[PDB]
Amino acid sequence: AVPKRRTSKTRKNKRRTHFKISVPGMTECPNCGEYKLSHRVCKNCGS
Amino acid sequence: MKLHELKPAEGSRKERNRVGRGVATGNGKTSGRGHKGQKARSGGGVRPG
Amino acid sequence: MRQTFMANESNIERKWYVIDAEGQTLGRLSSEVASILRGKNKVTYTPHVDTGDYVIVINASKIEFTGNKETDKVYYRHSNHPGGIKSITAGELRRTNPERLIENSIKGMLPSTRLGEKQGKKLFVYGGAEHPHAAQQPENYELRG
Amino acid sequence: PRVKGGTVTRARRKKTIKLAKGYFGSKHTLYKVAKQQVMKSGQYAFRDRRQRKRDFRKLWITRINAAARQHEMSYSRLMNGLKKAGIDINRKMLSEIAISDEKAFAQLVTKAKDAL
Amino acid sequence: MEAKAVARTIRIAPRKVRLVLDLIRGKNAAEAIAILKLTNKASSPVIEKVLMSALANAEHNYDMNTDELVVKEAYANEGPTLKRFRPRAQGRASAINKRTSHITIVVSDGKE
Amino acid sequence: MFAIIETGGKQIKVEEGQEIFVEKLDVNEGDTFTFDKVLFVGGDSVKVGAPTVEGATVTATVNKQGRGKKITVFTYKRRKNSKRKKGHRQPYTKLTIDKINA
RNA sequence: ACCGAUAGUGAACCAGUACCGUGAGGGAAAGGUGAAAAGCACCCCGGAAGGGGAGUGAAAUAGAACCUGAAACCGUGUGCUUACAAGUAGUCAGAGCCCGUUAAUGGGUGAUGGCGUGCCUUUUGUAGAAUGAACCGGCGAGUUACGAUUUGAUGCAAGGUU
RNA sequence: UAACUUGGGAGUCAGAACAUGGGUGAUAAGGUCCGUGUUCGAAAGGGAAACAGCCCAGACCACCAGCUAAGGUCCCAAAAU
RNA sequence: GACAAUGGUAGGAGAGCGUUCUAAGGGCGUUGAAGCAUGAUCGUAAGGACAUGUGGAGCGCUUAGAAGUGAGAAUGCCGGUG
Repeated sequence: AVPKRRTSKTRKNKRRTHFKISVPGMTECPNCGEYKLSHRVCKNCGS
Repeated sequence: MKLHELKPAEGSRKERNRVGRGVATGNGKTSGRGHKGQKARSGGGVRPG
Repeated sequence: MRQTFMANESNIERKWYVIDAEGQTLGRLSSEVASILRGKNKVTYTPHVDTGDYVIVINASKIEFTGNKETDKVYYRHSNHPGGIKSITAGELRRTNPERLIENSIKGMLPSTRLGEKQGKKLFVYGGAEHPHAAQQPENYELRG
Repeated sequence: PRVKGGTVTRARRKKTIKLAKGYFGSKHTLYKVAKQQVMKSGQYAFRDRRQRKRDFRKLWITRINAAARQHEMSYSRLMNGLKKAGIDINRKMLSEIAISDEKAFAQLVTKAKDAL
Repeated sequence: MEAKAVARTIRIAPRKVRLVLDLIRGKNAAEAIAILKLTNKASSPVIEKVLMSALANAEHNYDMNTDELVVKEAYANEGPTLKRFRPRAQGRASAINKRTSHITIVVSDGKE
Repeated sequence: MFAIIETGGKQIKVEEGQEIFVEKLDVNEGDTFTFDKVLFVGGDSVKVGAPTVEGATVTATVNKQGRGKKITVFTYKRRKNSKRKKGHRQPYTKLTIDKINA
């Protein structure tokens, strides 16, 4: 129930391949200038 | 005789032997004392005679 | 490192050959083909590069054996499963899929390395007598017994 | 007088760390593992400096055999004949000739075939 | 030219602030600002304040156009770590590490 | 046209206008050395000598007389406390083939 | 021919002090801006912290301030290379790309081929499924005083020496 | 080409297979106890597929030279299809 | 110059490298010392030089002398980071 051998920098960096965030929708607004989330409440309300 | 160029009698002084200072000197970990026994312990050895 | 010619890319010339297995011993034939595939008959032979040629067995279904080898000489194979051992006699492996019988035989006389696998992909075995490689213009090659 | 052992151990360890340049993992970083690798490296080179004289000799023989099999002959037969002829060419030289000037090699075979 | 802005001693683990720094690396100032206002993290708000300062320096000290800028570099180094303690099962005590971060952003127009 | 000379303890296949490296010879940089041990002579005419082609010589001029790259010899025992370090620099001589008097 | 901040007193600074124990008692860590505070007026982003300019200075050396290595560790950018492959990871042989040195039969990477079961201790014998080490950065083990015996060196010699 | 005498330093007192001559055991044991050798211990290198003790042979260093030993010559893999 | 000779554990014996301090002699240094970093350099080995970057006051050479003189392992001690 305890690590038999210490993990190296290669194996440790290989396990963190899918560990990341993803860019959101960010729908353009028709009259505001700033961006907004899709299907949200603002000046764009999606597109 | 000049103090900046002294010279002792040829073959009248020698360097002392130092044990436990590498394995290339000849006297390594055991320092020429064998392996185990009562003669390898610090301050060991039977009384003379 | 004085002077010793070493073969490499843009210096090696591979040709095509057509060997006939009409009445020829399996082992005796395979042995000869193996050397040709590795290219040990070339004067510019190099061990760290492929300098062998391409071979093409035409017949292969007329291959013969010696003694009672068609009844014995079973071919075992495991499927990595508890009690998953399958077998098949050489004689029964010559009637159906006889091309695999020659392939394995000639593939068992090659080194099991990266180059060994690439050198074993230059062999083409058939069962009839018509090969679809007339664009390579392969010539006949007599077996130097 | 006290004697500090500074600027003497790092200089000795740095020399060994620079000798292990191009290793994979922490074999080119940690001094402990590096030393072990360097030690083994030296033991391999020494043993690989005697195996290089056998590998190249095996190559020449192979080439000669192939070039000597194009004139209906065998390496053993050719070598024997050459010795009886009185020729003293090296195996590395015999192979070099065959590869290049093939015409010259043909003549050599004839001489060896005349000595049976 | 090139303009930069750094935020020293930022109470936030460097491994958590390096996840939002891989979303605005090589993007435009406009896009980057929009992506930081849509990302749901505890570093977005802090990183957005640093990016804003970097743009102001390039429009005042260098008087460059802020309508054609592009995030060139963006990384986060480690800083002084605080040592804390919390009790365990028996009379033992585990150790806690409160690491900080040194966020840095270099904005440029991509011209020598 | 090429020839096969035998210097030092091996054989070398040299040709007109070619640099070669042999064992430390007894000469001075800028002198002229002539080999009298010729075993083969290629090119137009083919002359195959028995032990050596009688009446065959090759002239060359010494270029440099330095040493080779330093080699570090290092061996040791697995558990037995024993090891040995040593350096080496094989001396050599660079020459330039001039004429091949068949 | 003592030590020079893990040394030297337990204590160069807030020492028998933080702290620990009902009590007798045990007992640390921690030195260094500059010649002179001339210790960043003033402007910009920000709630602030922090930064970018501008200034003082020989030099930010800027109040986690001489030098600032690692066994370390954590990153950003790039030249070669990698997704049919079985590996004490190196060594010898070797294409192809890319460079240009303390200038010498140069340097970096490396498609493929051959060979190859870590180090120490203890054992008749250890790749061992026997022991020890997460990463050694610093410290850490035949010494001195009197005697005895043998060898080298020098002075004088039937005398030698306090 | 060693040997003996006198003196200064020592380490060793758990040995192991193999082939012979024997005891003990059951003409059992990779058993155990003696005698005569050799190797390992403290010996790398080639052969026995891998294999301290079997067979051949003892590595001062370098070379892309040559001749042999045990064992070998269809392919893996040097040399007789 | 021949002529032989040169595997190694416990252990005998011999020859050297480097570290801190002292003496005498001769030297270097704000035109940049020690230390630190990098390099394709020299010696049979321990090791020794140069050049460039950082650094901002001491430091090495010759011949002797004296030692708190050399670190990879002790479930070693202390700090730092995995």
